[PDB]
Amino acid sequence: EDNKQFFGRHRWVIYTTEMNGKNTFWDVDGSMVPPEWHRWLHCMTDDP
Amino acid sequence: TYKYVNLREPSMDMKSVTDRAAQTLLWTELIRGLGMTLSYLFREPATINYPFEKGPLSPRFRGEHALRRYPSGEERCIACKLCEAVCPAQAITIEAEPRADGSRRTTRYDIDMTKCIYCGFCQEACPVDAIVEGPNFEFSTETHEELLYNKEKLLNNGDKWEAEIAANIQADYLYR
Amino acid sequence: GLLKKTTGLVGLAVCETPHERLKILYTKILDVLGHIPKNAAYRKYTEQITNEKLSMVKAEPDVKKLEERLQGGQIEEVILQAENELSLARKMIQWKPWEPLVEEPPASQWKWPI
Amino acid sequence: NLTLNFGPGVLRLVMELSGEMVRKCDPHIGLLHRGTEKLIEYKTYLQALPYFDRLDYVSMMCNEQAYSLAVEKLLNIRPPPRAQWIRVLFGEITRLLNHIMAVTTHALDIGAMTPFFWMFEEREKMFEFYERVSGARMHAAYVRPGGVHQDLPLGLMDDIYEFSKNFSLRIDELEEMLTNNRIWRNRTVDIGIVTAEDALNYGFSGVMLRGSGIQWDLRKTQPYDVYDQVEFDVPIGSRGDCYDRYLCRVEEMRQSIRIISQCLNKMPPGEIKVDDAKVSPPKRAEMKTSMESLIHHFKLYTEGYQVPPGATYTAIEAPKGEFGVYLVSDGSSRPYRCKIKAPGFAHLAGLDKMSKGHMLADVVAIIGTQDIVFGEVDR
Amino acid sequence: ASTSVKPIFSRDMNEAKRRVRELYRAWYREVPNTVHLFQLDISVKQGRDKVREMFKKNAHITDPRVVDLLVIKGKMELEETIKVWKQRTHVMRFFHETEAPRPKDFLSKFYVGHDP
Amino acid sequence: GVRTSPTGEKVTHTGQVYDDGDYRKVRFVGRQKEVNENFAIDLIAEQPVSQVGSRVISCDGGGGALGHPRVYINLDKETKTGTCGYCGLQFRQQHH
Amino acid sequence: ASATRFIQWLRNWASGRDLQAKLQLRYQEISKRTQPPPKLPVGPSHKLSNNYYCTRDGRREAMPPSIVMSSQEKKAVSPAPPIKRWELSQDEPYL
Amino acid sequence: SNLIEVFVDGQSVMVEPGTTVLQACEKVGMQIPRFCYHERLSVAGNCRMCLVEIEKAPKVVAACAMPVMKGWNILTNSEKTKKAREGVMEFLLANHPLDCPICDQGGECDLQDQSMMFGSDRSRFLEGKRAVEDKNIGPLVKTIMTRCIQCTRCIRFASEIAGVDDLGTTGRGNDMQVGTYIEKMFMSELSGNIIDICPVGALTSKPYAFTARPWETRKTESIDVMDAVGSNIVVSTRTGEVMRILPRMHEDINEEWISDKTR
Amino acid sequence: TRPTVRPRNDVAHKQLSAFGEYVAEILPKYVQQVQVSCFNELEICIHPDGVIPVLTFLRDHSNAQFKSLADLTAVDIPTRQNRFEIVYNLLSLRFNSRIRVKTYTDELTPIESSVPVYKAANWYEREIWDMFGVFFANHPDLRRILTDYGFEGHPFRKDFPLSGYVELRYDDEVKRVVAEPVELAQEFRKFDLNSPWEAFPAYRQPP
Amino acid sequence: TRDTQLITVDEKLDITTITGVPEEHIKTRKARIFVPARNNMQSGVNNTKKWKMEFDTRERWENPLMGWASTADPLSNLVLTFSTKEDAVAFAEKNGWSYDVEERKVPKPKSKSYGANFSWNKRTRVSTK
Ligand SMILES: CCCCCCCCCCCCCCCCCC(=O)OC[C@H](COP(=O)([O-])OCC[N+](C)(C)C)OC(=O)CCCCCCCCCCCCCCCCC
Ligand code: SF4
Ligand code: SF4
Ligand code: SF4
Ligand code: SF4
Ligand code: FES
Ligand SMILES: [K+]
Ligand SMILES: [Zn+2]
Repeated sequence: EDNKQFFGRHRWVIYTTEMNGKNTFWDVDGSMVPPEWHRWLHCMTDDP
Repeated sequence: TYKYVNLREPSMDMKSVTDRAAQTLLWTELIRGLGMTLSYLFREPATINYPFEKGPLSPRFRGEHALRRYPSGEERCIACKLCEAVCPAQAITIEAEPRADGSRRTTRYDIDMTKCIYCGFCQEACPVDAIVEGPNFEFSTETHEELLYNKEKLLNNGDKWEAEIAANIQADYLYR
Repeated sequence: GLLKKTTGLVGLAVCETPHERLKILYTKILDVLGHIPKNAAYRKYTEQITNEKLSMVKAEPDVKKLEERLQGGQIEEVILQAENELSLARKMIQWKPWEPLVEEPPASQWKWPI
Repeated sequence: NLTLNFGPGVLRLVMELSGEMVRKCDPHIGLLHRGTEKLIEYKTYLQALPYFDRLDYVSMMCNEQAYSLAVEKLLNIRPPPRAQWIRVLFGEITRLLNHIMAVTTHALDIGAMTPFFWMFEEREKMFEFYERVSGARMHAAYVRPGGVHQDLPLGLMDDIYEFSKNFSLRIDELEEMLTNNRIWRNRTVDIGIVTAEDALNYGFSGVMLRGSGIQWDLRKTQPYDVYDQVEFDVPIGSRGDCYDRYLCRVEEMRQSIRIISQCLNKMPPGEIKVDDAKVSPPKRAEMKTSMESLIHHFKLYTEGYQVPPGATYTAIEAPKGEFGVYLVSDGSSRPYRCKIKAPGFAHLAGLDKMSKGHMLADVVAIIGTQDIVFGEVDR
Repeated sequence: ASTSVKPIFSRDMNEAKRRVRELYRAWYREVPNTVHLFQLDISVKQGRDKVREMFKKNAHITDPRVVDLLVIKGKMELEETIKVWKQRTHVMRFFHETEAPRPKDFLSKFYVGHDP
Repeated sequence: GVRTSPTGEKVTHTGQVYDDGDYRKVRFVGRQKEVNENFAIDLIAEQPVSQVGSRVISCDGGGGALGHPRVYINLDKETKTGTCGYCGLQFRQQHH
Repeated sequence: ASATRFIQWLRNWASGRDLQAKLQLRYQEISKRTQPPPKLPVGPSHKLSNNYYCTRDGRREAMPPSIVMSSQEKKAVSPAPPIKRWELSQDEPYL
Repeated sequence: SNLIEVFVDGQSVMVEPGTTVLQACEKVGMQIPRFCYHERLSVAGNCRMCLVEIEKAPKVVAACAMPVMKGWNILTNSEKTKKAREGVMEFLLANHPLDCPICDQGGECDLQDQSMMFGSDRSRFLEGKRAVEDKNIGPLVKTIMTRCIQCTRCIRFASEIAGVDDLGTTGRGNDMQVGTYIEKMFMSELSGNIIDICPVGALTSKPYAFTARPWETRKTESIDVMDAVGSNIVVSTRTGEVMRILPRMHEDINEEWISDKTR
Repeated sequence: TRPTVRPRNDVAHKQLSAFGEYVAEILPKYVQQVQVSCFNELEICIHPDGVIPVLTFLRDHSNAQFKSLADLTAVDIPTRQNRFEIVYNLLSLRFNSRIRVKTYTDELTPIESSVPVYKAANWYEREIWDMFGVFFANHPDLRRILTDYGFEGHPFRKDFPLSGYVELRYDDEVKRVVAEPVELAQEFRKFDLNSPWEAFPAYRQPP
Repeated sequence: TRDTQLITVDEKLDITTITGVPEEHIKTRKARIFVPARNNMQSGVNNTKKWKMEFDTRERWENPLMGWASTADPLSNLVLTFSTKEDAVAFAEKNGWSYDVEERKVPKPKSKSYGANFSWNKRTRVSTK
């Protein structure tokens, strides 16, 4: 997080390079965010 | 009360006529339009870095469907078919029968996600918070058949998004 | 007083002699209504309102003050409505909509709900 | 002459051109005819509500409001004061959404692309107000016969204030690009002139009437909800051309901000749907504890409420013009007939007249100035 | 009284039949243009056979008002074809080139299903 | 619980499984059959019976307004346990 | 908001306006995404007495249309009084 | 000749002596609310939902049981009549369980539909509800007796039509219970008909349990062929399947009853 | 006043009743029934021959000035001999009022086109012909407006099936979009929602 | 009184050719004109007021993919409402359909006497209340 950035860019996720056996170094996808962080990353809450 | 948008008489003194002549010949008001786009070039763009950044949503967002459970693991749905009656698109198909233990449970629960208009009437109608629209909006498929959900898919979504579906319901049920 | 520069409405030109045009049109309307039978309700009502507007044209020479009496918008809109009234009177003589009802409807034509 | 087939909402123009001039314009519609009016006859009054979000899909909550006003009239019930203020609040936010689309896509069609991107960063912020109240960015289904679905979430009115505090500056940036631009003026001034009497006889409404000097606006002549408790001015054109209608829409955006500034200060407390469980569903916390509330929740969502037999024509001042529904009730839970009067249906029918003696490139300007969306024309 | 009905265009079958023949001539003259303009693979003989079949379907009508509507609809159908409002798909919908022949006899209908 | 028929295909909580000679099994070739491994009939049987000291008890599924409509369960019969019609929780009277 | 002072002047001059006071990008001045729970009010019909439904039943007060004339001297009238002429706005009569 | 003239909302109607207020209202097309009255059972007059005002009469009368006297004006829509119904509907729903979603009668319940039309729209009952024990009367009729509204339709049917005096009322006051007292199966060839006459979900069809909702079934009117009586039935289908069989009225053949084999 | 009941405007109900009699006296030859609803809407029911006279009177008369055709549509009621019902909604800007004019027709009887009175009726009548099959005489250009080219039938009639009789499809053999008889992988489920208990006694019909 | 020329047509009204219905669904269909039977689960009689016209049920099969209920009958859901029996037959005849008409079944009036429950010498006496 970086709260000096304008709303919408103040939270971001750097995806993992491997998930469930799939090489995600280049092939990142928005559906790789687990539900617990999916609520925080979309600003549905302020509590990580 | 009304106002006129384009009811004006331009002044006809030589000072004003020469101003309009200067504008016609020196392109003054066109260059003024170049200064408005030059300013934007030196502003911060509003673009976000998707998929690493995501657009803000609220707890009320209506996304992918899911069937929920009680904390014990029992299904919340008791096959009342209210969601099937209210569904404006007729996207819900339900069949039920007494379960081996005698409970009122569904044997078929399909949502045709290609008839559905993602309206939320099914979760309003449900009296036990069984059928909800979750926060996921990133479930596009490569085939039309993957979007005809049955009870197994919907129960898998619920067990997959309960951690986040429960939190959203906790943040909005007082408005309902 | 001073002639208006524009009527505000597009395509509705300014009339420089509103009083003269109105007395001509109201008098023409009353002449045409003379061909309608006396018992006709269109004649009795149309004359009643035509005379009131004519009686107000021959009572106030101020155009801005005549509009406040007629309550029909700008004086150019009153003239246009006078022309429309005249065009209707000529058309009503052909139609003769004071005769009895041409035909009553079927038994349940206007019953709702069915 | 030369007969051409322009087109691929999606429209088909069968034009007859004598060189550069247009001799007759023959719009062919129905490319987006979906049988909405026939489908509504198989739905309950609640089930038919999402259909109106999808007629004029740039002014979603104004379509919902017109239908709700019609059903509320046949029901003979009255929404509570807070719901009415919410409807006016989001009716004027919806007017901004539509006028941005109308002005900026109009400019985009005639080659001015930049303002579209500026003002769609404000639409993206107004779509967040839609999403925070209803959960859907566009097709909220938030306005319903009886009031609104849910109450405003806490803090939404502060964010509406922050947005409206800066929107005037965004309109000025738009005007700095178009209003005094000589290229923009040459494409709109003296284009598509409509006289006041032709405008009325051809069934026009909205800025089509007001661009030609006709002083008419249903928010002031036939007020609905609480529009009679808000102060605003109705812009009036003088030339009756595309440029005057462009100014009317831009000034109407400023008057919406003026109204929105009052709905935020005059918002009352209370409930947000009629306290009558035979029309509006009970609260969920009482549907789970009271027998009467459970029966009414069960019936309102399965059968729906019955509307007394009758027929009404209800109209509102939608962003695109007079939007109205002729709604017929037979006493059952489902409408017998629902004719939708779309303002763009009469405007488009007048394209042939408005395009007389104009170049082929002026037809694009004329269609843009009528603000046509073919969801409501075709239905 | 009861049988008094306002007409559309014709006052009796003789007047109605005149319009039918005029429409038939208009269609007959048009088929060659439709085949060439739409690049249809049918022949002019097939097209004119289809026009004849359409006219012969409504040869049992004895109500002038019903005939006037048939002619009014036919004129509209001709207009859509002459002005090329229709496309090659709309013209080829009179021939049903993709529907397998439905059985006509009792035994053939008995095997496939229950529809009579 | 989850069990497999004599062809390798899992059986759903509704008892659904394709017969050995059903052509509809071809849809799972190169793919998978989606089955929820959290059979609810089994999980609800793991909940201990609640021992309450009154003839009539109420259940709302837990959570107040986040549960299910409040029902009242009679406990007079001493041969069976009063079960909730919505959530399946069982209740018993304290030895009388 | 991260623009250097030189760039702020350049953008402000080119647009002829003070943009830094009205930015189109939202910052901390927005509402917190987690808010305290509400307690919404209840309508006028939440009463335990003097609240019979027959005294507030809107649907049951609607009546069938009144027939003013069915097929099965007097001053003329109009549908309503003529609309009163609008006044110019004193906020801004001319744009 | 011997008819007498009465008034329903002021409209004159000629009725025979002994005609009830409820039957006089039928002739003018008005159906008085009801839970305990059935035109093929004896009159009981216990649910009190049929209370109607008679002009000049201080006290509301039970339409189902009160014979209509000459010159009476029946006010089926006055405030006193409307308040009488809301009061009875309020009592009738006080102890009733919130079982509509899990109740097989939902969507075709005479307690739901007369709460929507003649009752109030909200509750003011702040106490705890009453729950009752479930009887087991056979493999056809499922009994969830917390839903019973003590209307005694099943008692009068089992006694007067099926000729089986096995159902009755045990207890007294708010604890009055309908049942067999002892553990007894109600197995008569007409037993399944208590499912229909019961206006609530207390008596439902065990074979049909949980399988459908009434609004989604398509109704096909047919003839029973299980015997030679030729009873008229309604075949309820849904999505190409036969869901249940209901009786269809025919005064000259079967009235509104069918045998258990037909059902 | 009850917070949940729509308030009644008795002043406007009296004005609209008075003007209804006004129209019923000036045009006796056509007006068949005049009525005013509880929400203050005025309906003038006319014989179909009186379309041009009545509409012209309402447009041109000085006490009418109904210069805007808000809408023009039809209703299909199969139980009537004249199943179709043509409804004209007119708006007066002078008197800030609205009036509704209703007539009737059947499948074979034409109705005189009102394009001469209101030029807005051009497309509104092409839609009535396209969706209901009513024919309008002397219409400058009458033809389908909403339905597909060559589409057979009139969809908005009450006896026309909701899903129609044909559906489109692309066929690779003939390399074009074809039309075939409609088959549905899931049939539109029909719900019988009407309650068997009367809801509105005020609208009860005599037996 | 109508100042418009009329004509005389002596033939029965028949619109089968100007409705767009495929011939399969005119000749082979059997309309059923009836007053719906009261739903026996309820005592209300407000659904037994109007005449209805339904058509003959045809095949519904199972969608191979989902098991849904497919149909090839475009008239499967068509139900028309009519105020009287004659209005219903008039509408079926002019559309060329073949119909069966079932006469209305009104429940005959009955003699209800609450005093018969306490008869001195008759079997109408009830053993319980
Ligand atoms: C004593 C010494 C005497 C010596 C001679 C003195 C000369 C005095 C000055 C001469 C007059 C000045 C002539 C200027 C050119 C005239 C232009 C003109 O015709 O305007 C009228 C035209 C027409 O104007 P109009 O549309 O209003 O119509 C005018 C005529 N009526 C109204 C009758 C139809 O305007 C335009 O040229 C349109 C401009 C479109 C271009 C848009 C892009 C502009 C972006 C700015 C680019 C800047 C370019 C810089 C390039 C630098 C390259 C190194
Ligand atoms: S969101 Fe709406 S359309 Fe989708 S399943 Fe739920 S009720 Fe049906
Ligand atoms: S999801 Fe909810 S509304 Fe739908 S059948 Fe299950 S319990 Fe009823
Ligand atoms: S009997 Fe009727 S009111 Fe009672 S739970 Fe069942 S459906 Fe609901
Ligand atoms: S079980 Fe049913 S029929 Fe018997 S008394 Fe109770 S409610 Fe009446
Ligand atoms: S119906 Fe009369 S008291 Fe029960
Ligand atoms: K029952
Ligand atoms: Zn529970």
